[PDB]
Amino acid sequence: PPTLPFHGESAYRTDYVPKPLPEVAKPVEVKLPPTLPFNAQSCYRSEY
Amino acid sequence: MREIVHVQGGQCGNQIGAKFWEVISDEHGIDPTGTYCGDSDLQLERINVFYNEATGGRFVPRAILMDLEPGTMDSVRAGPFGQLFRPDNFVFGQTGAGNNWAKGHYTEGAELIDSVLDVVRKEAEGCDCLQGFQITHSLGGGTGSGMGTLLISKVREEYPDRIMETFSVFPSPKVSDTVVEPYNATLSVHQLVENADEVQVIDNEALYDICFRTLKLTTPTYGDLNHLVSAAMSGVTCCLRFPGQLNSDLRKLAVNLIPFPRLHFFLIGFAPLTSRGSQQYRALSVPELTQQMFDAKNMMCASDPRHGRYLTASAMFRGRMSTKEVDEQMLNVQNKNSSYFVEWIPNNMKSSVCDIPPKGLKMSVTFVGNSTAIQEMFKRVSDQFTAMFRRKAFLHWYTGEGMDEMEFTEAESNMNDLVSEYQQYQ
Ligand SMILES: Nc1nc2c(ncn2[C@@H]2O[C@H](COP(=O)(O)OP(=O)(O)O)[C@@H](O)[C@H]2O)c(=O)[nH]1
Repeated sequence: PPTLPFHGESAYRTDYVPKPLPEVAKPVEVKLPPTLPFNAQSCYRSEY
Repeated sequence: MREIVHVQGGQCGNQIGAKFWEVISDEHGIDPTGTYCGDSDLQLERINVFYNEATGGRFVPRAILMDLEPGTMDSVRAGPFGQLFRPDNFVFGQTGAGNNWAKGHYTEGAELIDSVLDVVRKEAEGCDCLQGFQITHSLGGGTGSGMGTLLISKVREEYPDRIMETFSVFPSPKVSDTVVEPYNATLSVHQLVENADEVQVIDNEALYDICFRTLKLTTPTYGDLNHLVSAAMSGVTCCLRFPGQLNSDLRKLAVNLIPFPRLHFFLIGFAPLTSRGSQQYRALSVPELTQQMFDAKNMMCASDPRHGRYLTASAMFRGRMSTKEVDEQMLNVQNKNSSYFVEWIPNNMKSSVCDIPPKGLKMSVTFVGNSTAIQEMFKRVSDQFTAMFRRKAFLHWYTGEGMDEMEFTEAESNMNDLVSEYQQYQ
């Protein structure tokens, strides 16, 4: 009688293979708006 | 860790366990010279459940060979997978019980039981401590029901909380070999009902009907019949040796199947079982594994389960398979065979999946189930007992060896009320 080869493997070692890690390098870049003027004067300095 | 001490007694026990250790060695990659082949990690991480290191790399079984005549012990050693056993685990008799429960239990089974309590305690205390004992023997012959029955007795008070698996073959209704059939049955069922945690029922014609109507094998040998039982009794303990998604041991099988501690008699099935010419024509998935599962021809118990009621059933599934295919198939066979299952236990059915299948098969499943349809064996052995007890037939062989007949009526009492308790649950 022959010895049949053992084929046997569990759910852990079939499903939980070491997975490829996600490729994450993405920051949230924000652009600062340029500054707005102080063209502002007071009545004393514009009339007197 | 967990360790199962296999005990086998009598000619039929030794022959049926030669096929048992044949399939366990094959499943675990064990050369009959003890060494290992098969280069798989899943083979050997749970090998102490049935084997032991023997400082030579080889694995000797934890098997206690027992017979009271040296006939078949020479044949089991001379056969294939026969040199795997330790010679000291054999115990040799010289007279042999001549199909006599009396002298096999009282007058000459007493001197050999001291030399075999040396070896069952040697295997028990050699490890850290064990899980259970499985005993394979006959209840129709003399050396099985006389000698192994008493071994079952004193291993209770030395290890009370340990599980006791036991596979027993029974006297047959139609053919009657070993002409004193019911005396060796009734006297040992008394012992077995109060000194066994769980017992599994095998019949010779039930094996012959499997070999004829399902396997279509014209010439059945005793090794062929032993292969069927041995394949069944490896499936009941798959999860002890292999992992799975849902694991279960002998204690899981016990606590779910016995609700009342005195009735522990089970029916055994095994699937798949194809013809050699019908293997390639038949599909292999859980809906047809479970529909061959509940068939009267499929059992190795010669009682029609439609005549009774399924008190509790369980299935040791094996192989990679969908968990909810198993779930849907148990629930379907309950609510469709509604009259076949008892009402007062909701969802009578238990399941366990052992991820690694047996060799050459993608999937398999093994039945262990308490049924009240075993009652028609208990009264069939009973009225065959009292038909020839009333006439004082063959009593002089028993009462002369040390027996008195006060345990003959009170075995009839302690078996007719097994019939009584199994009656009202259908
Ligand atoms: N299952 C099984 N039954 C057997 C085998 N050999 C014999 N028998 C049955 O056992 C009965 C005789 O049993 P016996 O040899 O007296 O059992 P003993 O007490 O162990 O000696 C016969 O009716 C056979 O049908 C076998 O290899 N397997």
